Amino acid sequence: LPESELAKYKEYYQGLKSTVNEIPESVASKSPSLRTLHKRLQLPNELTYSTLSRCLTCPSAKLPDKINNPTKGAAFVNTVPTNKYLDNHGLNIMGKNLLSYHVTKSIIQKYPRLPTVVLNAAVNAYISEAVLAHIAKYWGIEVETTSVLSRYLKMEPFEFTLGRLKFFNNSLNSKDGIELITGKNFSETSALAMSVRSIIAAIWAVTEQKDSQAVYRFIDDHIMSRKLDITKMFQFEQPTRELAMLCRREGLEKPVSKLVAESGRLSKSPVFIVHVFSGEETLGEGYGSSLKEAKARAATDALMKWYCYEPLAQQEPVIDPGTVVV
Amino acid sequence: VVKAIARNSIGRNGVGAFVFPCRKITLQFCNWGGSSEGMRKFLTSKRLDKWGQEFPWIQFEVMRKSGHPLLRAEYTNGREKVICVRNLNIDNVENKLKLLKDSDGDILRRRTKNDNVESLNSSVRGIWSPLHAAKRHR
Amino acid sequence: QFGFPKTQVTTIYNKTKSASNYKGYLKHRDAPGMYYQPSESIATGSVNSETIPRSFMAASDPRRGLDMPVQSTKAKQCPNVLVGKSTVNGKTYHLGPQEIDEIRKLRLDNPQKYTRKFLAAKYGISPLFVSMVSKPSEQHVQIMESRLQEIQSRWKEKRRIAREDRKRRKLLWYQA
Amino acid sequence: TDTTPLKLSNELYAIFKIHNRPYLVTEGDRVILPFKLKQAEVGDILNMTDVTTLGSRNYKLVGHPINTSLYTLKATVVGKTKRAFQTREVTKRRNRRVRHAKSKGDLTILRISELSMN
Amino acid sequence: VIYLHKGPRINGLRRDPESYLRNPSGVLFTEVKECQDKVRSILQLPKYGINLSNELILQCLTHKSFAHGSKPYNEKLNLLGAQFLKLQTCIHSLKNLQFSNLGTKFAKELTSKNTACTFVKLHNLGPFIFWKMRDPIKGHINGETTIFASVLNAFIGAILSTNGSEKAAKFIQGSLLDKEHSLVNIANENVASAK
Ligand SMILES: [Mg+2]
Ligand SMILES: [Mg+2]
Ligand SMILES: [Mg+2]
Repeated sequence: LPESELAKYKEYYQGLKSTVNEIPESVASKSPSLRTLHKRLQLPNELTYSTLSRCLTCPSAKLPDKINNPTKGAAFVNTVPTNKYLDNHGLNIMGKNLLSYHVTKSIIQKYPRLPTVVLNAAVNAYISEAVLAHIAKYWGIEVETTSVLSRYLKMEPFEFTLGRLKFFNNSLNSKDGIELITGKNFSETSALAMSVRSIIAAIWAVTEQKDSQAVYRFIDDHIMSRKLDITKMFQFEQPTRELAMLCRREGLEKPVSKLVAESGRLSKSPVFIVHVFSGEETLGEGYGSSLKEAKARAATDALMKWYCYEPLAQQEPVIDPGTVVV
Repeated sequence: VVKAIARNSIGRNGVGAFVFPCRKITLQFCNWGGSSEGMRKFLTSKRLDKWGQEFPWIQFEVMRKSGHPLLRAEYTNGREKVICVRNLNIDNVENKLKLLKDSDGDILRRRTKNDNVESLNSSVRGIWSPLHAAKRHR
Repeated sequence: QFGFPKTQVTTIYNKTKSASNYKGYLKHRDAPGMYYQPSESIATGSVNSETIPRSFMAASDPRRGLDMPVQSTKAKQCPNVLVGKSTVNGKTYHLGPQEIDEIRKLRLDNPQKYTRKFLAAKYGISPLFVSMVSKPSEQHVQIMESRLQEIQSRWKEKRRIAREDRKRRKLLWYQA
Repeated sequence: TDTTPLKLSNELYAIFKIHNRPYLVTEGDRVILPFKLKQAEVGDILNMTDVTTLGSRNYKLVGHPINTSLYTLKATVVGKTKRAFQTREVTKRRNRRVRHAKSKGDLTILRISELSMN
Repeated sequence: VIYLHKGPRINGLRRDPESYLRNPSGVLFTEVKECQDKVRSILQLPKYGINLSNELILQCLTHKSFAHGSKPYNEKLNLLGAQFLKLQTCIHSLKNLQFSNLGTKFAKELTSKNTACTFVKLHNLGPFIFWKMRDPIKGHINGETTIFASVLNAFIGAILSTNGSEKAAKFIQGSLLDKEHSLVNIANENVASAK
């Protein structure tokens, strides 16, 4: 037996594992994918390539007993056991925290008096898991969907592996339409989200002292730049009552809906225009096919105006008296 | 009461930062095959190196396969253009590559007359109303 | 205030006969400077700053002093629409605790004799208020529910669909 | 020219003209120019030095190239791609030969990144 | 016969306004400046240069339950504060570069509402806050701890709103001195270990 192929393969595997444990800097530098990623997002140069690699590495300590059932749906043959002290697990949390803070703050700045539920929804939209995954995909953080054996056969260096995202992905997970339902740890989207968070965390770490706001700026460029129409987030129960309550709370005369213009009464499709007056100051215009509908619309409009108020930067930070409660 | 109905944010590539649309380009060629001569020449000629130097945010794979020569390119949105550069010469190949790089991945599509802008922002001014017109009709 | 010249969205062509034609608008050009162009449109779905009323701005925002959520309509003229009687003639808190208790008792006892309307008539007070005060015997409620169900069942196919559509419309009309 | 009510508004639109072709945009829009740019590459940024009209809901500044001092409107180039390929078939009415007239014109795609008062 | 019911409950009538505007301490919401000053002193707002309006302070103090949220609420600020606070705690953990200290018990304790409540109690800021007891005699079962936590968070939120981030961070650092929030956290951790 001139060639012990099992031995060579084993050696290769060991080497790969070692690299993962280390994430040597030289190896990271050699990786093209990582380099490309770095250039793409215009990351600060203090951020090393090892760090980047780490960010793409999700915590995979011990292979589950779910592997032993490929006959029962799942098989995990792509990943290699990660170092416990060198995963993205810590970074990820930090990133998440940052996202929670900063995005929320931004939203508040944009829209004081935004009903808490609505605010929460907005936040979710900005930084939900799915959205984060999408962002990651866009960036180009690809997943390691190639078995270690396959890689060995190909004869690709470890640099490529480092460049790819690494977690316990179920090879053979959606074949013949069968999907093994597992925890959050084994989903691709979640992994992507984590990676995204980790990148942010890394950035923060590098630029905590030289330029504290850099991270925030980056986030704004990437996360806060995304369009979300806040008007599309609301849904009112009986808004008239709420409006009245609001008026009572503030120094306003009781609101009254009044007919401003009307056309096509006695028809399939009429148009009624009703304003909700508070003395003289019109508080909400509302159109409708019926009178009732129009009234409702007016109320809704008023509520929207009250809530989605967006004050300028030259103003002194406005703080609302919470949400109206009835 | 106020209830929130869920939604998600839409990405606008250029408003904050700008992610570069093209990510990977795979120069595919063959040692044997006259159709792949220009491609081979291009690969040889330091032009590739120059390109790499120019555009470091995009990675250049270099495969060896038995068929015609290709330039498969992979974009942010996910889509993949693929140009077979059968029988082209160096300069033409380079031009093709340039074209690939320039494009965003998006699919080709017929535009109508004067359909220029594409917004997802509600009109600054309102949508016209007959009742809120400055001039009434008759 | 501002002393700007004001204008309609002008067309070089006849507006009455050719308002949809974009080209005319493009052709038109006006003398350089500022202009006031009142929006030819309702402000229902809008969240624009020039749409918000002064009462909903904070007492500091410069926009308060400026004049572009114009009060074009006057509340004196506009008829009250779908308003409660308490709004036209102010609310009353005349009714005591004993009276309330009595009302509640009555409700508990005989809902069909002492229905909400009747109660209202008796005590010069709103049916809504009565409802708020007092829950009727649950049996009555159950019966009512049953009746409603029966009525629903009695519907044809088309009517059900129509009802559903109406509901959907209603739901929509609180989005804005 | 008193430009305060444009300054104060949150929503704002502009009508800039590239080669006299007017495009009416807000921030975040994607303008599809019907030609290939040679000056700008992908990722470059264009400051619009011809803006016919800036407008809020109720006020609008106007003028033949209004001062670059007053505003900042800058678009980033995203894509240079062509519009879909077509073969319109040209022929007369008793003549068997046909002239296939091919067409695949080129587009430049911008994104209005900044649109603000200065 | 404008009867503004003042008794236990009828489930319908509007009360006399001056019946539900008195907190468990007794003070009338309308009454209170001295209180605000005292609160400021307790905080140590001067030193870090944290200027807050009295109104803001009052808002921070009060809670949803008081006056059915008719007077300034509290909640948004609290929410903001909590988000900020968690981040701050994480950063502190990182400082005291290694990332294997975050998902631990101590950190959780530091974050938590109970800890915050305890801190507030220690400070002696409980008399000032406006809220309503679920049942006047029953102590934390009325949901006091949570309210206290919210108030703490609300303060932080308010400071953030007034002063751009750095100041807030400084304040947090001051609060969490090992010489002096984190000393309470340690105690909490110890207690947990014991049980
Ligand atoms: Mg005509
Ligand atoms: Mg002939
Ligand atoms: Mg012919």
